[PDB]
Amino acid sequence: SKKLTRSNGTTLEYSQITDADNATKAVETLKNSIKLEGSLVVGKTTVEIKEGTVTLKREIEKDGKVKVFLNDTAGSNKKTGKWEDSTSTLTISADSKKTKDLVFLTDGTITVQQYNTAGTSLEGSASEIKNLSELKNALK
Repeated sequence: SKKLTRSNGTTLEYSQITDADNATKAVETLKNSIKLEGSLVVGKTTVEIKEGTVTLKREIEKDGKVKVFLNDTAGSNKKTGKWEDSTSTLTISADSKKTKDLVFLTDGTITVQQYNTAGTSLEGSASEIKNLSELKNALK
């Protein structure tokens, strides 16, 4: 096994390794005990959490550092994501309207902030996601 503890205290753990460009098990633990699970294949680490038909995918190292993807297998009211590297922000949309931003802070926490009804501008304040259950709710 191989365990990496980041400066900010968050960790990445690889297990059941085969050649160390590929590992069958990979666990990332961010602040507030938000854990995502996945694997390492072809030197890229993919970690994820599922909620219903939605999958939040977090990919690490790909000549681009970190990429966050959203995948939704539902037909109607499908969520899609747009990742902004320079701001570490995942914008989630339901059909043609933006609905919220998820910001992954350098300190390892995650905030959520909603868009207005038109899906064009942010409103209110950003609030910290306190655990996995709250992250999953933001995917509903």
